[PDB]
Amino acid sequence: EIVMTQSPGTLSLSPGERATLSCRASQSVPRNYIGWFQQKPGQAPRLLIYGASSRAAGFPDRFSGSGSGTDFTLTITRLEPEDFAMYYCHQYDRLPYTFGQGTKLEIKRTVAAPSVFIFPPSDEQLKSGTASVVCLLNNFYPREAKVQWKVDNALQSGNSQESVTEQDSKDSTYSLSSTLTLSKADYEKHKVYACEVTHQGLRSPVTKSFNRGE
Amino acid sequence: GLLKPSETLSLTCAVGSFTTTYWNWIRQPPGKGLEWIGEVNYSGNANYNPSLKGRVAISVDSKNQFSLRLNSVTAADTAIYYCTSRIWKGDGKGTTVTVSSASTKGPSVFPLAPSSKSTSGGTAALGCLVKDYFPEPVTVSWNSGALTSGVHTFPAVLQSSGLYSLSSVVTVPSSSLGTQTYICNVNHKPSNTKVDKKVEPKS
Repeated sequence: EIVMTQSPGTLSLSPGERATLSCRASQSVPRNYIGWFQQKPGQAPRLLIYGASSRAAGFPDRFSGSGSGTDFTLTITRLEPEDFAMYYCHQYDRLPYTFGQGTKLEIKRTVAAPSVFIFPPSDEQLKSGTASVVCLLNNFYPREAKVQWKVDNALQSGNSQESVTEQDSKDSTYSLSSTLTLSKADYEKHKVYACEVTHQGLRSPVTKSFNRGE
Repeated sequence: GLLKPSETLSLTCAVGSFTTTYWNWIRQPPGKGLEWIGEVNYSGNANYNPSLKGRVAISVDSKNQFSLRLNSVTAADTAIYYCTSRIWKGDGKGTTVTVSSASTKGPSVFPLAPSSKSTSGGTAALGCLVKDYFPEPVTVSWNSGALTSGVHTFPAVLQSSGLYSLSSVVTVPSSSLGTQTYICNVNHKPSNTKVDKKVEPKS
């Protein structure tokens, strides 16, 4: 089939600037059957471009597509706040039809280190036989951040789950929540619970911890 | 809407130049990219995606409609399904489909509070852990909607048990943990579960 690689994958710009998104096909696309979709969080994908160059109804002339063969491009001139979103390229020329992995167009801002907080499990939950330990990474940029759970200095793996908020509309930052899940027995069998955070805005990793039973 | 594994997914969309019209089905799994399922002309000639090794069946029927039939469904088939036409493509909306061996269950709401007392002057974080519920749609506010600034309600995660878990937090100034009360407002309509949870730290 025809795989499609989009670049940059994550594009960080500011309103007023010019955005250039690239879509490369492994083999040529003869009839230029290339489409571009725009998608905002929680919404359905809106068709932006069809036939590689034709603009769909509902979109201003700031959006334009071009290219042929194996190279295609979406250009957004004079960026507006409602332009920042996920963008997918699509080929419907040769079966099977495929999709690009997508490019995230986000608002660029200055680097901000996360504020880290740790929350022990509640006695309420501990009464049920399960313990959830939560680590909060508040208001950071860029989105890339790493969380390492340690229980009595033992690195935890495969027993935690993360989720990240969408880019904040006010300060353009991200927030992350991580949950370490243990049985009550295992939880009571240990003392020091630590969340260690690494981020490019941090001079050194930030560790927030607590002792079970204080 | 929702159905159990090993069951049959069946959808239908309404319906121009039929001889040159192609009908396509696509889907998007939660937090993932777009995926093409199948295409069909008016005669009935069929093309599908190799990943779906024949479990997919698309035909156009008399009634002005065309259908999608996915056989032997799995949790991996949980997605939002869209149907489009093509001459130039185009048809929002869509149909949310959740495949799970779980039952409808209201969430438990636990407090998220620091182990130790908060230092005055700085910022304190607090919240609610909305754990073990199904299906997805749960909503959270704070102080009946009076508190919105600094609130971060995170996307739910799907646990190995098949139940969802969500965290909602807020950061407040520390010199108000004794003058202001904080209550998370949790509503899970599928189970008719409303919970009011007051979270209180020291100081």
